[PDB]
Amino acid sequence: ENRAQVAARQHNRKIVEQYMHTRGEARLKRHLLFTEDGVGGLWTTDSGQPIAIRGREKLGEHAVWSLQCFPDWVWTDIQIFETQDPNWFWVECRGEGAIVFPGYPRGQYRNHFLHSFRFENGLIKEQREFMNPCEQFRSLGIEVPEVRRDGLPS
Amino acid sequence: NRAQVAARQHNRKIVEQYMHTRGEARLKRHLLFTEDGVGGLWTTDSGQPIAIRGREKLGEHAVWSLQCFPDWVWTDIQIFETQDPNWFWVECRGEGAIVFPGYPRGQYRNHFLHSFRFENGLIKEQREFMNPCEQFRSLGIEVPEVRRDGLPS
Ligand SMILES: CC(C)c1cccc(C(=O)c2c(-c3ccc(O)cc3)sc3cc(O)ccc23)c1
Repeated sequence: ENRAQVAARQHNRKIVEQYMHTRGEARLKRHLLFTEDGVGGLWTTDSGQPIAIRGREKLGEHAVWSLQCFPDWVWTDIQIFETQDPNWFWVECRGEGAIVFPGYPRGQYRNHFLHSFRFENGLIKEQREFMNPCEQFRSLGIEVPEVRRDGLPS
Repeated sequence: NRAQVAARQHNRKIVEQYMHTRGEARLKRHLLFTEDGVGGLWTTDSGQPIAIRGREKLGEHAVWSLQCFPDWVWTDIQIFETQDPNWFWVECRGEGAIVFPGYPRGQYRNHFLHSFRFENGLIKEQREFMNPCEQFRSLGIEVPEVRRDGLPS
């Protein structure tokens, strides 16, 4: 039981590393790090509902859009956290690059990310991205809501 | 290695204590921190953390916290140990009334990630990450809609 958990964690960590270092045209094949039914996407959206991309096929299709709209994206300051679950990892990192959304001026997008990676039989079953949507608003020139702080201790 | 398994199990108990601190006990949650410990919210409208530095300042802030989030509870608490015996992550939900100065009383629910870093068996740094748009909604603040034209479905 202990030897099986150690084996899984060691392999899964390599996948997380590979995912976090996937850039450029290699992003078009990042979906191959997922199970056939694997899920990825963005869990912190302005609507409050995740943008959940379900299945390898849809993940591969999403990658075309991702490379179009974030053409030079890099993850930086990557800190990988193993957990007591050999099939569950967290990653804290930064991300930055151009944001190219039709209808908006080209922007420079920087954000602070937490990634959740859950594994099944050596591949990613569920990837979830958590960031601050306000920094994406900023990158697109969208006015950011403000919480008035006058009444708050400072 | 012995210090490590022991530090981790000790710190896990602190994380459990923190996440289950409710009601008037929130007035003493700051005692779980180092004297110079930091706690705060890392996901805000400014893009910068709003942090409270110092155990005693954290205790003073608890008064405001109990006023503005009077019935707050963390639920669906998932505690993650890591390879660093002094670093924990928690995934959870949180909800309760929100009574924010200058805004109508509301109900606030969010999804949270907490980071806990330990020093000498007390919390040196607590950081919470959530989606600020859900807090905006709870306060009646309009949230803009990002158009992702062509996003595959
Ligand atoms: C002070 C930090 C640690 C904190 C703790 C709990 C809730 C909040 C919070 O809810 C927000 C603000 C705030 C600032 C100073 C205070 O003394 C009390 C609260 S300002 C703000 C702006 C946002 O966009 C989202 C949340 C908050 C902060």
